[PDB]
Amino acid sequence: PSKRSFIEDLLFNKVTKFNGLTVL
Amino acid sequence: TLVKQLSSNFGAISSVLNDILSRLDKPEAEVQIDRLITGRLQSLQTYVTQ
Amino acid sequence: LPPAYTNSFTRGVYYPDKVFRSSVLHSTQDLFLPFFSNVTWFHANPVLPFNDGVYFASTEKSNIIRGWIFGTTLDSKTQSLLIVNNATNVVIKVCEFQFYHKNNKSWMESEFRVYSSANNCTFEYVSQPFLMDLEGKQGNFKNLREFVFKNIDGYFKIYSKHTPINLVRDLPQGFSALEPLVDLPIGINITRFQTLLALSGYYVGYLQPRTFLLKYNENGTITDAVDCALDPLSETKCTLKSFTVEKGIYQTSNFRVQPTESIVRFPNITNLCPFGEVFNATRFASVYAWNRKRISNCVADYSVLYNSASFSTFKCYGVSPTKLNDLCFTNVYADSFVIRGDEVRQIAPGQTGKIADYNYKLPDDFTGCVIAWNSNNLDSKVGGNYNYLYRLFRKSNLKPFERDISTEIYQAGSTPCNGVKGFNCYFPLQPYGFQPTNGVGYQPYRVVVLSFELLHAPATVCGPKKSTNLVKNKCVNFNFNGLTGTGVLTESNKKFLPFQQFGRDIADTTDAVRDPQTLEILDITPCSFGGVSVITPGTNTSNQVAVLY
Amino acid sequence: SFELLHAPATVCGPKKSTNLVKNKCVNFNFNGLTGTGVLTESNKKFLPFQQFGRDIADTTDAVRDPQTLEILDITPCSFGGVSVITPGTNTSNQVAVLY
Ligand SMILES: CC(=O)N[C@@H]1[C@@H](O)[C@H](O)[C@@H](CO)O[C@H]1O
Ligand SMILES: CC(=O)N[C@@H]1[C@@H](O)[C@H](O)[C@@H](CO)O[C@H]1O
Ligand SMILES: CC(=O)N[C@@H]1[C@@H](O)[C@H](O)[C@@H](CO)O[C@H]1O
Ligand SMILES: CC(=O)N[C@@H]1[C@@H](O)[C@H](O)[C@@H](CO)O[C@H]1O
Ligand SMILES: CC(=O)N[C@@H]1[C@@H](O)[C@H](O)[C@@H](CO)O[C@H]1O
Ligand SMILES: CC(=O)N[C@@H]1[C@@H](O)[C@H](O)[C@@H](CO)O[C@H]1O
Ligand SMILES: CC(=O)N[C@@H]1[C@@H](O)[C@H](O)[C@@H](CO)O[C@H]1O
Ligand SMILES: CC(=O)N[C@@H]1[C@@H](O)[C@H](O)[C@@H](CO)O[C@H]1O
Ligand SMILES: CC(=O)N[C@@H]1[C@@H](O)[C@H](O)[C@@H](CO)O[C@H]1O
Ligand SMILES: CC(=O)N[C@@H]1[C@@H](O)[C@H](O)[C@@H](CO)O[C@H]1O
Repeated sequence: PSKRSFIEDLLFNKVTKFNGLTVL
Repeated sequence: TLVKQLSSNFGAISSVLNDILSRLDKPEAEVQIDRLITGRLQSLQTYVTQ
Repeated sequence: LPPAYTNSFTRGVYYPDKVFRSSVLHSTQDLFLPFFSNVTWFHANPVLPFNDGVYFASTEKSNIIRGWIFGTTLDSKTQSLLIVNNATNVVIKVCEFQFYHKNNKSWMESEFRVYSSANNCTFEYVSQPFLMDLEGKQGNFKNLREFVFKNIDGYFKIYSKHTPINLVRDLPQGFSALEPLVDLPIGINITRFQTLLALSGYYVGYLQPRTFLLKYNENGTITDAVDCALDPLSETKCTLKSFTVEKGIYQTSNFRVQPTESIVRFPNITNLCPFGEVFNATRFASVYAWNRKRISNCVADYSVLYNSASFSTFKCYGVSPTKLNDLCFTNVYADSFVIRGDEVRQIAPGQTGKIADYNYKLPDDFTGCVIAWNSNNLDSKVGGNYNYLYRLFRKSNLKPFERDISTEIYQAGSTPCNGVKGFNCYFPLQPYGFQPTNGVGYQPYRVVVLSFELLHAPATVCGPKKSTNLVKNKCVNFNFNGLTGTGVLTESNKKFLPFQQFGRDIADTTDAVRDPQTLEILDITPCSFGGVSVITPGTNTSNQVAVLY
Repeated sequence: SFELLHAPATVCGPKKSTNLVKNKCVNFNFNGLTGTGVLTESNKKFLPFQQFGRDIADTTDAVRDPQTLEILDITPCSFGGVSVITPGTNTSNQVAVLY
């Protein structure tokens, strides 16, 4: 229960402390 | 880049606001602080534009 | 007479200036009565405090409210402001009155029927009455007179409105802005407030620094307002410059955590700086061959030098004369020498002249201080001439902190040979213009130059500042040997090398600091700041909102 | 020590006043308030204490005259812009001008 098919998993695996800066 | 610019020291005696304020009196610090404000504002505007 | 409590709801708004504005929404910061402040009702002569300003309202007539007193503890030692409402006019006087608040006899004389004053002559103002009545019960029943009393800077301002209201033993609903009634440029100190009943009740509230959004109509009058500090919804209305907000989520503010307390840490240095050895040396070197002394591992009291008699000048560069006492330094040098006295300006970090160029030069940045004092005595002895002055270096602009005492020949270009005349031999000048106890430039101004290294290195010189303990695991305002900031101090569990004093991250900002007394390593984590947004269904649906941090 | 406020002047220099012109672009000075524009009857209901008015941009819109206490609107003089219409110099040297 996190899948994301086999090909999708490959895609996610391959691609890869602040002063006023945030991330939403 | 945006973060690194904070240490640039844009013509001021120090890149650290606290070091300016802890050393100089009001009428002197304001000048040094304004130099950093201009530089940091310009750096931030550059970031946003990009 | 007894108190009671209520709520202002909308009351206390007034025109902040003298500018006509119509069909606009204007945001202004001034002293206002918070929309829903707790207003104290009093039965109808108690003396209340006066803060930034006072809101006053009552439905009683002028035969009950005869005026007001504003000032400090009332006596002949201080001026008070007396505002009295008469049948036909208003009389306002400022003076060192002990009393002067009677003019109405009944039974109470213990603190009245006395007229002791000084040289009044201060804003003895007379005009039209502040309290106007209505045609009995042909009005709205009990006219509510609203007043705002401000004391800001050279002014005592009064705003008011009569606006008759429906009968109620409370503050009425609806919006009404007060207009300026009078503006008296009185230099008076007001800390207390008292009404004049000469004995039903009145309301008193207090103004606070607030930003209001004022809605003006086509006729230039204020018809509504929003208090920016009331709630997240009002904040949203104000940031959007609108009295109506559409369904959605808005970014209105920025969350902050305050440290509430500070931490100060220094090494246990019990030694004192050898300043006596420098300023009271009694033996000062010539500028030709100045004496360079170093100070370390001691406490530096600079106040004792700055805040001290017998100095002629004390000029600091890169640091304030009143702040250096709270700073840590490394390797402080004290250059001790004597000059002619008209050369004081020639030893500045950026000036030129025979001293700056040949005898003693400073860096262009030079963080430090140049201190000098008369000391005409002892040095400028009659018949005494002891101040070598370096004039000839062949080159110029010697070097910052370089001492050249080579005494070579200044070949004038006349010939590449040795000799005296036409060779300008002997680099220093022996004609010392001492002019014993006479003229100008007669060798006043013994000079001590304090050069400081404002480095990341362990402090060697600290000021007379007392340390505190550590708090840890809390947002605090810290100072470690001059290293200041705000954040949470925690055990770092980092393997610092034996010589390292602090650490930095990839951004090259302070990540951790070594404590100067325990030598433990603490991480510095910034306190939460996040941001604040407000979730609303829209003001045409409900006034309920949710807030996201 | 001077207070350079928008409030009614309490201290004035030894400067002589002139009459009003109205309905013309003029260079005006009202108690130190200066600018260039056309002064006209505002027909605005100023409150008894107001000295001048401003617009949404928070710029001077109208001024009260210190002697007559009448309210005058201040309308910026025309500035527009000027462009030149040409068929090309390889055709003719006649042009039209648009203001
Ligand atoms: C502005 C304000 O603080 N109002 C509160 C009110 O909400 C509360 O109900 C009452 C005590 O019951 O105390 C007042 O001070
Ligand atoms: C009815 C009334 O109070 N008249 C007052 C008088 O009491 C006061 O002494 C005097 C001071 O100038 O001013 C009058 O207007
Ligand atoms: C008690 C009292 O007010 N004494 C006043 C004093 O305040 C004032 O400063 C001085 C003239 O300068 O004349 C005295 O009579
Ligand atoms: C009773 C009292 O607080 N008096 C102070 C006065 O000492 C101070 O000098 C002045 C400000 O200049 O403010 C007044 O409120
Ligand atoms: C926005 C507004 O309230 N306009 C009214 C106007 O309709 C009325 O005619 C006039 C008095 O004649 O007073 C103005 O304040
Ligand atoms: C560091 C030092 O001792 N400075 C002395 C000062 O203590 C003394 O009070 C003063 C008298 O004029 O002369 C200074 O040189
Ligand atoms: C290494 C170190 O500084 N140890 C300090 C000591 O110098 C100081 O005297 C004492 C309190 O009196 O507290 C110790 O932690
Ligand atoms: C769904 C809804 O309530 N819409 C109202 C509309 O009925 C009202 O006439 C208008 C103001 O004139 O404001 C809108 O928000
Ligand atoms: C209210 C006002 O200022 N009226 C002025 C008057 O002061 C002046 O003396 C006169 C010319 O002499 O012109 C009037 O309009
Ligand atoms: C339509 C027309 O007149 N075109 C002319 C061309 O004949 C001339 O040779 C050239 C300059 O060499 O300039 C062009 O504008």
